Amino acid sequence: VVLSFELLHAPATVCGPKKSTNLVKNKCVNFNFNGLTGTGVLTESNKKF
Amino acid sequence: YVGYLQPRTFLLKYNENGTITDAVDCALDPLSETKCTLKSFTVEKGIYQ
Ligand SMILES: *[C@@H]1O[C@H](CO)[C@@H](O)[C@H](O)[C@H]1NC(C)=O
Repeated sequence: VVLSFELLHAPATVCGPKKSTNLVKNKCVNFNFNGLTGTGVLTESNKKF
Repeated sequence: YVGYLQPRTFLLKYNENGTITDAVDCALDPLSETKCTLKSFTVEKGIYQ
């Protein structure tokens, strides 16, 4: 059985079993948003999505 | 109306709200090619390779 993975950036829709931790903002936290891993600080965004 | 797409490089302009308001087709004519090379919609007087 050959499992072919396609690793795109935005649309994941397939993630392994992991616990959804509560949101923490306004401090340096290593987030992981559908694989998007990076150290940063969370802030309210006012841009038109 | 029915048209056909082709592989073409484009220069897209994003506004403050992230909506495409203008675009340049690089292969349309030499002026658009110069705009693509300079990565700007405004080109000053001069000679550009
Ligand atoms: C962006 O959206 C805001 C929302 O009110 C608007 O005032 C502004 O004119 C928009 N800018 C555009 C569409 O370039």
